Parts: sequence; structure tokens; C-alpha cells
Amino acid sequence: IPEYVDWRQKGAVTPVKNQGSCGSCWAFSAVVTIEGIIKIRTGNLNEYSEQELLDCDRRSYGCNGGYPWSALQLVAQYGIHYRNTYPYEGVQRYCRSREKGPYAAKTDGVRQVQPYNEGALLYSIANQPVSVVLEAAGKDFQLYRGGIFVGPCGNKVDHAVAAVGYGPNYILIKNSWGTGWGENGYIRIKRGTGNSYGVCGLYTSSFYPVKN
Ligand SMILES: *[C@@H](C(=O)O)[C@H](O)C(=O)N[C@@H](CC(C)C)C(=O)NCCC(C)C
Repeated sequence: IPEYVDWRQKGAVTPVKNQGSCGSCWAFSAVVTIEGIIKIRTGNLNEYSEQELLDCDRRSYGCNGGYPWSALQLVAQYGIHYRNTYPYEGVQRYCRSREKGPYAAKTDGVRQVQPYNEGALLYSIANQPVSVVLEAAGKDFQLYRGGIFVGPCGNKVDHAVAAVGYGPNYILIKNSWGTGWGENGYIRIKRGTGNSYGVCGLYTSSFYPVKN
């Protein structure tokens, strides 16, 4: 795999979003990976619906948190609408998929990256954007405004984001806290520290969609 990957340069990443106060990070993370894999497979970059996952995933807890895995499983079982068709409201409502016409995209499955393994995560990122989790509760992560981040942070993961690239000493992460946080909404988290958890627990739980 190469030294640098950046799916933004391949036109596979949509603009940075703001989840607001709702604990919907799991849905934002899943949607980044869907937008990526649909571009890779079909050539078209579209925005897909975080709100639909928020409303419709009965394995997750709405604005009180959820699971990237079950969000990706839902898209593989049913499909997902365009963001425009089912836009983000920041509050859980009833599932409105059937009112809003046919789904716009569908995937075929979900796979996990081997956990606690930096090289396995880089390998998956070289193929597509990957849903990853990290510990975001610490003030250092909250206040991050640029540079290669090394913490302080622990491994008490609590926040789902999306890995859309990497370089020699970092992994490139799209966050859902608006463009005013980090590097235009992104963070470069240091890699290669020898900590099997990853910096801020970044290697704990990583998933990506499968689309034949
Ligand atoms: C993340 C956010 O900042 O919106 C959101 O709070 C969330 O979904 N957190 C989950 C943990 C991450 C590791 C994805 C979460 O709390 N999920 C609840 C399910 C388990 C019982 C922890």
C-alpha cells in the first residue's frame, strides 16, 4: 500500500457536516463510508442520509448514541436515501423511508477491520473510507485546531468518525463537528506510536461497507 492516501483527492468525500448536540456520530460515520464506497463503485459522489439511520436503526439509540455496525447493516438490508430526500434535523423522528420513495443506494454487507492493528486499518483505508471510533471526551480533542494530534487522550472510545486517508505519521479523519473544528473539520491523528489501542483508542472498532 502507498505512503499517502486521501480519498478527498479522488472525489470520494462530501463536505464536512455538523451533527449538533444530537449524539448521532455513529450515523455520520456510517454515511461517510457509504458516500465513499458508492463513488468508488459507481463513479458518482452523492450525499446520503444520516437522519434516516437516526430514525430507522432500531439497534441504535437515536440521539443517545448508536453503532456504526448496525447502521451499515441497515443499509445492506434495506438501502439508504439521498441526504436531500431525507435531510438532517438533529432530532430523532419516526422512520420515514417508505414515505420518501425508493432508496437511492444499497450495499451488500459489512466487514470489520482486524482490531488493535495499525497496518490492518491502513490497508482498509487504502481501499475505501472506514468507520472508526476514538475517545473524544477529553478537552484536548475537543479543543483541537490543527497539527498532528498525539493527545493527551485515553482509550475510552465514545465517538465515531471516518478515516479517509493517511500519511507517513498520521491517519486522516473526517469529523462531524463542522468546519470550525480541527483542520477544516478534519483531524490528523498520529500513528506509529506502538500503542495497540491507537492514539485515543483509534484502533478499537472499525467497520466498512461491502458493495459488489
Ligand atoms: C457519538 C457522538 O458524539 O455523537 C455518540 O455519542 C455515540 O454513538 N457513541 C457511541 C460510542 C462510539 C464508540 C460509537 C455510543 O455511546 N453508543 C451506545 C452503544 C453502547 C452501549 C456504548
